[PDB]
Amino acid sequence: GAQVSTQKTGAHETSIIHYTNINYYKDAASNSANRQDFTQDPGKFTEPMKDVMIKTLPALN
Amino acid sequence: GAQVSTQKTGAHETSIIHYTNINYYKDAASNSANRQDFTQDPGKFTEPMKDVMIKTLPALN
Amino acid sequence: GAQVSTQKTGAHETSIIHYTNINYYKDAASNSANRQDFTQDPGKFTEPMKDVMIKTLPALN
Amino acid sequence: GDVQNAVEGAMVRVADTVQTSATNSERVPNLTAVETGHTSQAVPGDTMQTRHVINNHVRSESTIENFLARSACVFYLEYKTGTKEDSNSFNNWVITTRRVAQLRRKLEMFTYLRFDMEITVVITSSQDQSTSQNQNAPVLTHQIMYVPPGGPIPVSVDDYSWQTSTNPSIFWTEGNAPARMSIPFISIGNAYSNFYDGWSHFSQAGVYGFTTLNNMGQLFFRHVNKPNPAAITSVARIYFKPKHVRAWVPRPPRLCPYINSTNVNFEPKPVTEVRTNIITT
Amino acid sequence: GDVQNAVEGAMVRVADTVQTSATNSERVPNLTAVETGHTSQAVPGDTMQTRHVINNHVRSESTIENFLARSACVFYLEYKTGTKEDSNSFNNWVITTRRVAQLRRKLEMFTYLRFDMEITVVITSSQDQSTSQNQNAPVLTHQIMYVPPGGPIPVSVDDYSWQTSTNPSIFWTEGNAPARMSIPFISIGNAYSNFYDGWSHFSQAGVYGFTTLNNMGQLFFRHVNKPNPAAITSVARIYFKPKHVRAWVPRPPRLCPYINSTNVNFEPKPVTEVRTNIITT
Amino acid sequence: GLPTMNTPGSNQFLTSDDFQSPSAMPQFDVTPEMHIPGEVRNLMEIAEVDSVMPINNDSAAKVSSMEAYRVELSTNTNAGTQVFGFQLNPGAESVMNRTLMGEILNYYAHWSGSIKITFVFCGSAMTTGKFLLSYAPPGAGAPKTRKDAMLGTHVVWDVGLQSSCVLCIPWISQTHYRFVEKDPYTNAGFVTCWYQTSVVSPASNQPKCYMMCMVSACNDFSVRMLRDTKFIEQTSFYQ
Amino acid sequence: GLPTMNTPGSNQFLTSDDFQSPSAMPQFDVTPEMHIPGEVRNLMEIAEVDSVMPINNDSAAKVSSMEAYRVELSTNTNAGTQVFGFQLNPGAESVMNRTLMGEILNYYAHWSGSIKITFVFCGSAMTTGKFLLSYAPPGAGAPKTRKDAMLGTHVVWDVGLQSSCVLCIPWISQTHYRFVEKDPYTNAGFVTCWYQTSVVSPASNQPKCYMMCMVSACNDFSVRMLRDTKFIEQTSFYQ
Amino acid sequence: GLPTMNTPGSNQFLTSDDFQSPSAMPQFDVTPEMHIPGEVRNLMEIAEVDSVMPINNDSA
Amino acid sequence: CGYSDRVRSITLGNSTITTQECANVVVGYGEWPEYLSDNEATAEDQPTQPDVATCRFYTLDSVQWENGSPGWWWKFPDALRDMGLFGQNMYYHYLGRAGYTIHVQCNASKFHQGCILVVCVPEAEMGSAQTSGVVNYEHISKGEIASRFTTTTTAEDHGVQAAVWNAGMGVGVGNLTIFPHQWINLRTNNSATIVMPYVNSVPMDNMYRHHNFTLMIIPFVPLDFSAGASTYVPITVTVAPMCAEYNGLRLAGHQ
Amino acid sequence: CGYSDRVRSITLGNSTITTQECANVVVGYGEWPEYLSDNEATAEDQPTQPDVATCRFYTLDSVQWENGSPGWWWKFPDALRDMGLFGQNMYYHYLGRAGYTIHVQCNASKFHQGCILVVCVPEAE
Ligand SMILES: CCCCCCCCCCCCCCCC(=O)O
Ligand SMILES: CCCCCCCCCCCCCCCC(=O)O
Repeated sequence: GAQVSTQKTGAHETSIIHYTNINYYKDAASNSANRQDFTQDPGKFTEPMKDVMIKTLPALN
Repeated sequence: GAQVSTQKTGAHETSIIHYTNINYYKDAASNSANRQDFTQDPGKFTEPMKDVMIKTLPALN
Repeated sequence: GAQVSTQKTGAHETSIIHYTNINYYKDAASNSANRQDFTQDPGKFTEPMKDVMIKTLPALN
Repeated sequence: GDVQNAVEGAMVRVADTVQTSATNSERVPNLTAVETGHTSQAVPGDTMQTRHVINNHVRSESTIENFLARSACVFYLEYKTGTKEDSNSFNNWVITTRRVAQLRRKLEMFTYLRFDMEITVVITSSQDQSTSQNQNAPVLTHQIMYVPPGGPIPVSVDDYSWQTSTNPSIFWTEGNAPARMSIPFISIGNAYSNFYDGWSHFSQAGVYGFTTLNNMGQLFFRHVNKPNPAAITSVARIYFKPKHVRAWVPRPPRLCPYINSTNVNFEPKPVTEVRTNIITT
Repeated sequence: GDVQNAVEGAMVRVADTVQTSATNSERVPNLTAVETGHTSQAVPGDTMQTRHVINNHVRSESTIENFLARSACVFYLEYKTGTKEDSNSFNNWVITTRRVAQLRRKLEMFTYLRFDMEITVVITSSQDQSTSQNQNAPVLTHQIMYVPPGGPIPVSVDDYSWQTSTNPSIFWTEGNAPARMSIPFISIGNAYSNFYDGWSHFSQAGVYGFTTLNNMGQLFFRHVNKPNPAAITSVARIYFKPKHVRAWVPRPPRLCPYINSTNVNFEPKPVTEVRTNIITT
Repeated sequence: GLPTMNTPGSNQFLTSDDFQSPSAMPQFDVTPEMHIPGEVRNLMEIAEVDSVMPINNDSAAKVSSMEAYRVELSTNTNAGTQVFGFQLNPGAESVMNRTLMGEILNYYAHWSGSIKITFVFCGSAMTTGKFLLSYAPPGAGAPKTRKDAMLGTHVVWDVGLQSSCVLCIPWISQTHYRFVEKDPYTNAGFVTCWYQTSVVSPASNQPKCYMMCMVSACNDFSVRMLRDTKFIEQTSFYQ
Repeated sequence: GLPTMNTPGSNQFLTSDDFQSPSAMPQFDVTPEMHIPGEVRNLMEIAEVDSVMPINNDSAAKVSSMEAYRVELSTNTNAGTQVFGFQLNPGAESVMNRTLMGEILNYYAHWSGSIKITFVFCGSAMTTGKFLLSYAPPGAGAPKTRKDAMLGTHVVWDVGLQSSCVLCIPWISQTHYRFVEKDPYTNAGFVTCWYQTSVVSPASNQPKCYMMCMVSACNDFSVRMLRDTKFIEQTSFYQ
Repeated sequence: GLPTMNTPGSNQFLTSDDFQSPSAMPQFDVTPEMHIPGEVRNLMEIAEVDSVMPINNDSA
Repeated sequence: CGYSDRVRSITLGNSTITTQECANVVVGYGEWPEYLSDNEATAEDQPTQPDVATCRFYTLDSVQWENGSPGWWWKFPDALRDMGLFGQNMYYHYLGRAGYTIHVQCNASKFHQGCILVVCVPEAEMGSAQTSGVVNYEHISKGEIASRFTTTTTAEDHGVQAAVWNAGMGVGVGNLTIFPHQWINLRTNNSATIVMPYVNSVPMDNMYRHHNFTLMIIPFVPLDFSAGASTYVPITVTVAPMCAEYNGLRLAGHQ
Repeated sequence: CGYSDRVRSITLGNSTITTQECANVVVGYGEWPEYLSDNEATAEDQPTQPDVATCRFYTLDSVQWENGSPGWWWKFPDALRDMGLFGQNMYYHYLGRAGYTIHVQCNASKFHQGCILVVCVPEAE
């Protein structure tokens, strides 16, 4: 039971190349590093507010 | 004829990752250790009684 | 997910032999050299003209 | 999703710049009050006329995984080929990550850290000078034995302990690719704690600091071969690579040099390097 | 299509010759005016009666890829097994491609060049003569460390720098197949520039030439082993292979010998070799 | 059986590699996950937070004290007087060198993005003033007068009830990435601050007051080519 | 043919590995299975069985005899007198060290679960008494009076026709696992026993009698991190 | 496990070979492509351009 | 509307603080404190939750801000150990869990200037003045009395290194802002409110041994005013526990 | 709403002026400046329009207001003749047309008094 996934490739002038991975061990610890996952969320640090602040309005009014 | 089975992985905050195994030898002895099987039954040791004992009732009555 | 493609072979007296390739790495950089691609276009160098020149007509007329 | 499933990924790209024009509005997008503890969300289009730009840049070497997952040297240990009468014929190392400066500084940027680890170990040997230093010797095997907390400890190079009936060991012959193991997560908490502010005793005493929580056993190293007619010194360099990392609560980077590996003691240093004047080209 | 997809190809063949007959026409296909800057498109059938020929020749060793993609030696560096007191116990090389004559000439045929690269390195060791040159020594591991621009630099064979917490390193034991890495594209521009006509300073001064753009870090080389009772000299030969190449703007080949590797300086040479007379059999 | 050959690159340990390897304890039971508030998963989340810059930096005395952070403003100063100046080049310029953004940057050799400097006036509540915040692109040296500065990209901050105005310095560069290390080829121009009018105060009030400057990375920013820092070293193992 | 490269970790024997390997006798005929009563298939099945604790343990004399197991009770003892006390910490506390549960534990570095101590009164059949069985959580030291003990988790066992009352010691811990080895960071509190009233006897009967204490692991229990024991050693091969 | 044998030609570096090999920086972000006028992709495109011959060549 | 965003009323228990100048309220890491779930429980015994009796605003001691003063810190939950029934529950229970509303109060007239950083640092492990020495309890906390920073590097034996600019823990003070913080800049607001949730690596812990976080108040711009315009301006720190629950009951004590 | 009519932000080119005390903005004679139409053209040659490069806030010199001082005047477009690329285009071209946003800035504390007339007089001979 192989898994297929897309390789990192840059942009091009105005695509998809796959690679194959199979796990050979019984413990999830033995698996390769998870280097693909670029999700983020600055929210928790950059705006830890209770009341929402609208950018265009004055901060204190 | 490959076999697919699930790897040991811990719990998560509120899954399944497979691995592949194929045997290459003609004798069952050559196979990998059977490390996954967590079945048990304390019964034979903890209560080797003839008459069933109900926990909530007095032992001798 | 294997890829199949045709090998370089010469002409014959009056065919197709395939080979198999699978990528094993997560970065497109790790892939084999792209040695098959024989496309070309002399146009840009050999005739960098604005007005089309017809071979059979005199160059200046 | 799962961070131990490495074939499952995600994709996102850096934000684009949308074209803007001149305004003479009644809205101020670049006035804010720092006091709030709120970081301004100004973008270039708010104070200039910008063109339309498309960015295809992607943050991809600033992921926590990619940042931490490279094999750092944590310690090297030395041991000669000897007899039972020697007390350098084997050696041991109490596992810690605070000995080296570089890796320590990286880890200490997060308060709580949860990861699996790949341990690789490069053992190099050298001939010691002697009268009989042109003696012939065959290849040397080395044994690395992990002793978990509260297990038997070797008192010599040769005693029962080395039998290893349930202790993980690696036997590695020279002239082969470096020995490598993967270790799962192993804390009794829910994450490794790089900082502990507290005491080991409920009477507010004993040991202050991180020391109290760390306890990870020790690595005992020896030569398997019987001694040759001259000593050979070996030095094992231990490499650690944190993979499948998850990190919580970011902290300021270290500024002052470290002094000890059992406490956070420091002596105060200047904030930043001096410059010539407050106006400088 | 994509030049990093190597299983996708294309096919084309050399043009055929179509049969022609005698003419007495009013069209001249072999008169043209060179002045235009237009190359004539005359084909043999325009000035001879030719037979019908089918060509199955294919241009296939004159593709840019096939031309450039062979591993060239770019530099070799030498270093002895020493102590901290020696200043030849380690060595380093500032990365450049201008040291060798052959590969340089090939690259310089294109103004702009974009490629990924396979770096292979062959390290060979030799015993230095000494009184104790029949001393026994076990196998030697070597460490190659890449230091990107503006990183820490080793001052001795043994210092913190060699810990390599985020610097790529290769540990290679002797008697194994040569060490090999692949490197992606790495410029801050959109192609490597083999020629830069311009200045480093806006006042039309400083450094003239290509030097200004090149900056690629350095390779530090050392032995990992502690010294034996006699020195061993090692020489590492670095091989580079450009794969996935794309090339823009062809230039005339070099004619004059190179003199320096930081500028294009030359002293004028004859255009071509002299021959006996203007009529020669 | 199956045959099979080695290729160059066999039996060599590469630091940045990524392969599977056997476990050392088969079927270990990992401790179940819990929550824990505040989770980073990308260093840029840190870089986007406001650190305070130590602009004042003229001598060792003030550099080993709180003085470093507060830029001194004074009343009755002629209009068009430079408050301060320094060339922009984070991670190699002393001013931003050891701030949060700076520290993150020094693990990389290439940066790109836009920077936003939030100027907060921490004077009296009865004092007023207007300042011209200028950013001149490179290729002509730093401005020497208010007029020179005026020609560049600038915001005129009128101090009032809203304490702070942010100068968003836009990315204008030939190349897609600059070096973090100082290099003559890539420069990022000069950020200067000038009195647009003057600081005016009422009767009984302090003449001198102070402003402070926050710095952070905008929402489009990125870094490439991971490398070791130069701000820490040792000569032996810690004990 | 097929090419193919080695990676770090080739040609190294790891003790805890798990790979296939060729047989030494092809097609050997294994002897057919039969039944055999009583099959363990998990060590916890053993840990759940009641062993008897040697609480009495004051001197070598009684420790090399049957005396060790019997805790002496006596008639006409004032109420609120401590019968015995020891801190809970199995596999490092002498009292439970060499019992069945203890022995199993010493092959592991981490335990978790709840323990149940079954107190059986083996006195006369005409004697009566009531005892307070207390378990104090850690963080305040062992109780010093019946009142101190009372505040903790406790069962009042009234002796009667049913010989034995079981004190189920519940798991209350910060962490999901404690160390088996003694460590200051994790402690498990103090189990103490006190006279709730007194032992009363009739006319012609012995004044002194004895109780005995069983210990076992409850139905939720687990162990992690397999390791060597310290209770056996040799200096040479046995012959 | 899987067995497996070497053949002649193992552990030898050949200059003109072509194999995959691990990257030295995982997940590096390559700079996006732009255009650039004038692209060769085959040396014959160069050979088809007119150079001028130095026929006169009788003496240094 | 008739609302203004400068007036705020926080009522918790039988205690209400009002403020007429403030700038919003920082909820630490976006998460509001709440009770432990049954998926993250480890303890088996039934928790007590005293609700209203132990949640309410405890006004701790107030220190005077002066021109030369360098800063102050307090350590939580340690500081609250003498505060009413919170103190008592903490004294009789092995395990405790709770979040906290930190509300720092200060005020001045229009003719004063000065700006204080108010920051809640989780897990602040601190150095020692003697770098071969080891700090002991009495120089880490004085209970509900503020521990002062110093602006002179030298200090007594078992002194904690507390030179302002390195925050007493070897990091540049200017970067402390990464943790939940506000600023009381005299001219705009006059109070800070940080709702700090429980952050630890383990679900509940012992309240004496572990110190969850340190409240640091550092004056970045010194207090200044012109002659004859008052000279005494105190800073009062008021804190309220939220969602406090305790497991493991036994006799009172430390050891 | 959250708006106040005392705060205003004018962004033009790469130059933004903010002000937190103002009273509206006077659009001269009700008409907003705009480009010449093809019904009012006289010149036949194609105009250049430098847009962003020549539209942006040029801060001219600032004089000090004192108790005795009587007043000041500046003449436009003459005043702008040394201001950047505006100056250059004006120097190399026979004909020019443009409107202007005049923004006068001044400030004081509450314990000052005084009142200035700011007026744009067309064709002041
Ligand atoms: C031969 C077998 C070897 C097994 C080695 C087991 C090593 C355990 C490693 C524990 C790493 C702990 C990392 C702690 C990080 C931190 O909090 O600073
Ligand atoms: C051990 C890790 C080694 C990593 C080596 C990184 C080498 C970077 C190589 C850059 C090649 C640049 C080619 C420039 C071509 C040119 O313009 O002349």
